[PDB]
Amino acid sequence: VEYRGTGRRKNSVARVRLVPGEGNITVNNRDVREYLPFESLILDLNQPFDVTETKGNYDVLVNVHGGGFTGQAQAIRHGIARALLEADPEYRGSLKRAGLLTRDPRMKERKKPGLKAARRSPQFSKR
Amino acid sequence: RAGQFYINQRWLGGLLTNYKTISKRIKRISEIEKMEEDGLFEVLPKKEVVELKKEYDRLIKFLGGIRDMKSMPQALFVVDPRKERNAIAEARKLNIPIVGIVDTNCDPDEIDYVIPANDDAIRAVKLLTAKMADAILEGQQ
Amino acid sequence: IRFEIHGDNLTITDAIRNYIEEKIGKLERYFNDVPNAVAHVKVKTYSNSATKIEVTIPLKNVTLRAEERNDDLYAGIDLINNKLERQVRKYKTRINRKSRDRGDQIEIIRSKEFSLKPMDSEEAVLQMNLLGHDFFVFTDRETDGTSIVYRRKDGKYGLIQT
Amino acid sequence: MPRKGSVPKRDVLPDPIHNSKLVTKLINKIMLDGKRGTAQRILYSAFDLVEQRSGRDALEVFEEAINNIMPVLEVKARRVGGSNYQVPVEVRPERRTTLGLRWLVNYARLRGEKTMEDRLANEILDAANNTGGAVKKREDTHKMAEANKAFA
Amino acid sequence: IRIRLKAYDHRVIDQSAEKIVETAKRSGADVSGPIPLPTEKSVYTIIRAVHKYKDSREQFEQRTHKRLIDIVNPTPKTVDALMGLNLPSGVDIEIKL
Amino acid sequence: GQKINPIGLRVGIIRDWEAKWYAEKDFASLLHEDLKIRKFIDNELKEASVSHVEIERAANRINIAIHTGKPGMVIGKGGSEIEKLRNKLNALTDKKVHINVIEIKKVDLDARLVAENIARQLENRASFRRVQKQAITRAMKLGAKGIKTQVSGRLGGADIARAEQYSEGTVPLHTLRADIDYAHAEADTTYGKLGVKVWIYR
RNA sequence: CAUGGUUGUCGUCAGCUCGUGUCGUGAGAUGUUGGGUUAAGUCCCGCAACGAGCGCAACCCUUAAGCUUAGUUGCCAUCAUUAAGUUGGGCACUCUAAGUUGACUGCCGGUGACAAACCGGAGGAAGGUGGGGAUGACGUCAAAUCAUCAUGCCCCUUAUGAUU
Repeated sequence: VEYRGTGRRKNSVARVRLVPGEGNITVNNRDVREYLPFESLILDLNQPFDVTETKGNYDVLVNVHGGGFTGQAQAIRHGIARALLEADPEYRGSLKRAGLLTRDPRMKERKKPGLKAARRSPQFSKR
Repeated sequence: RAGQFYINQRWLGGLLTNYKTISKRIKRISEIEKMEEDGLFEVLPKKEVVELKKEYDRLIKFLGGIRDMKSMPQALFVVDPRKERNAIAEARKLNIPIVGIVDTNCDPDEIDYVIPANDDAIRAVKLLTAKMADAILEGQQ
Repeated sequence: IRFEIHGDNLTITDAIRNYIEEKIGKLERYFNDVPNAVAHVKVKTYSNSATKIEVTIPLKNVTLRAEERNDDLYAGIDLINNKLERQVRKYKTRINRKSRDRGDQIEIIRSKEFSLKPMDSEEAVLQMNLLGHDFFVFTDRETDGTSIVYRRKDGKYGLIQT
Repeated sequence: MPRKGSVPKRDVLPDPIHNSKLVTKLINKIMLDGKRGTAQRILYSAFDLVEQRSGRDALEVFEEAINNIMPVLEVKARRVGGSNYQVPVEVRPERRTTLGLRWLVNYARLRGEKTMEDRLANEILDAANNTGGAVKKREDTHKMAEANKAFA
Repeated sequence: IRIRLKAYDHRVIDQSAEKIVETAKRSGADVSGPIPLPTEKSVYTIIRAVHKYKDSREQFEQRTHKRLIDIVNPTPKTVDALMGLNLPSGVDIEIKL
Repeated sequence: GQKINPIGLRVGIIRDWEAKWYAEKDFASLLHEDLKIRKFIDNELKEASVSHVEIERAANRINIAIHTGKPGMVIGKGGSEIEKLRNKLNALTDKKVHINVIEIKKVDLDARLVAENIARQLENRASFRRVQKQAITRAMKLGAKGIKTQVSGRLGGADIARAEQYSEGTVPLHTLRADIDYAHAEADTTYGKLGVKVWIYR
């Protein structure tokens, strides 16, 4: 059993799979606490399968790609959310109402020319 | 019943005098309903379908009784010269003869053919505007 | 209250550099009682017609522009300072209107008048519908009495004679 | 759009340790220059000294300390010109939450010790015991807005 | 064999990829079809003013659309499309053997 | 305002190229050979009703397509001047093979012609407002939809320059569907240069 | 400050005009105002105005989720001889990289009366011009460049041009 979902946020793609077992993540073939830096946002990263209560059910073992640590995280909780709707397909409203299953809503904004960087206009003296 | 041309909504403001731009749009109502009975309707955006139909009803709102009329009239029949004073002022510039229902709060000077009757009652209209509508039918044959 | 002076194709002297600050400078120093600003003086020669003088003094809210198209660069500033002194008084009396004496601190039934008129009951139904009103009161054409046609909670019509 | 109407305020994510929204909002205000981890570690080492110098767990102590910080009257200036132009106005509940967090951090940065290991926790136990520096400016607002009470 | 298909327009490099995939399958070929390589664009940022003004400029870019065609059944009928030069307008073909 | 030219929106969006070749290595030098023979074709033809040219290069057989509102004048007398052009065009570059020419109907609805033939109505110095109105009235008479044209500097012979535009018809400069074609000529009148823009549509 | 080109600027500011008709002895007026809506002279009502153009929205580009085609130098769950050759096979599946299907107040409920909107839902990944870019109306400033060019006039020609 391999329920393989994908997930994107902030220029960082994250594809997951779901092998049965218990809750244990193997991001880039290594431990999460030695890969994700400070362990705070991991309990916010466990929010999507919290509402389906499949804690001791699924090992995931993500292969992540690109971005940063808050771009790799917040993309595997969106990663397994596309995979949780092929594990519990009737539980789509439990993830739609609370968070995870929305999108990659927003990335960095374009630097316009004639300007310092990304909508921050430069200082002028004489008003 | 008379086979003549009616006006239900407000006077459009020039349909006897600036009707070289009103018949420009009576040409449109002879065209816009032809435009969607044939093709050239699936390729259009679904909201452009709306404004092409939002134009379509608003033509037959005001110009609905001038649907088949393509020339100037030769007589005009008004129910009230007070509320329809825009029409009577266009009548006297074109020397078109005029007949109308007048009462109190109506000037009979601009009406050539005067019908003194009540104006704020339905049977006072309907049992008086029907015979004048009937008046042309036995003038045909 | 500096003077970034610069002349388009005119060599600036030092007799101008004392005549500016006496008139453009000092007569606006006693205006703007908390001052920190920079002036700008252009002198643009035109060989076909004349010279011109542009004096711009920006401030916190409203700037101060004036122009003279004279050729005398000493008599023209006698008119620039005239236009400058007028514009400051416009600015100050705009903001000197702070002195304004400002001392800090049932069921209504709307009547709709109607004039009673004689008609058929069918006419009263017609006129009532043309307004969507649930009540229409009239004098009956044949009975002569005051009649109220109304729409019941039934949705049917009722007729009251008063 | 602050003149079309009001801006739609957005949701935050509560802390994992204390299970509190109020802790994460304290993380974001002590987050100088976008550094999330290097500021969150300091707060996670600025309530252990709270729980060392008092036996109670700090999630009780935090919401007890901020109640000596959060004022109930403040001053909004109305442009009346020659009047006092200082109207004593009560505080909306959203600004009631925020402005207590502001005073708690802004005077934690002006103590004798250098580490915010114990710059923060000293002012919390002062605010837990209704004393210190972030408490005493609440009383300064309650000696300013409560002195010009002629504009209720 | 890796027939390199790169060009400036995207409507032209796609219709010239349809030529070479058609004039090879008529012969004895086993064509792995056109897969699109990523476009190697390049942005040029000139300034708009004749004399003075920065802080108001026009950016320019030029995009090359890269594809490749490879065959692994070389017959003398397959190379009739290779020797047969077609669509020489705005596409170059770097024929490798 | 600062209206940019209407072709520049649409090059490749709703139009195509006046040069459709490719060269990865040595892109620079053989791009200069284009505007060598964009100056050179504009030298000896000298308003032979030429609207614009196209260049395509392939395997040292480099093509040149000219439109020539007066066709045959570049051809000559049965292929005379077209062969008399390749006697110099094949010397300024190496090959210049397969020089040809196509024809266009509606000789003065292409905007390059419309700007040019009324700019040459300014060296004789006669009634610039009618020189405007000659172009507008003839435009939708011949089959156009929207027309717009102006003259900028030393207008009428005076000192102060004044723009003077005349317009009717749908000219959607901001709509990206529109096949707007403009041109700019350099009509001298021996008291400066008059500039003239045009705008045609359909 | 004689000009053509060309760019800032008020300013992304929502305005600027025309046909025909009417009113006024006419300069002109209406249209463009009034009622309330919108980012908008954006729509909907009411009115001697009816329509049209230039702007505004959109079409263009990019970003956000999908499908179909084609899978290498790209990407390796399942096979291992992982130095990782990411190699053998091709795994082509996902990913990525490129050719196209789709978001508009389409769809409901309000009491809100029909007058469009607004307000609150659900429906998709996306929701109210989605985010951003490109595009800058009539015009203002004798605004800025005769040093990118181009040329009216004036001036220079053992030099105000040259060469080191």
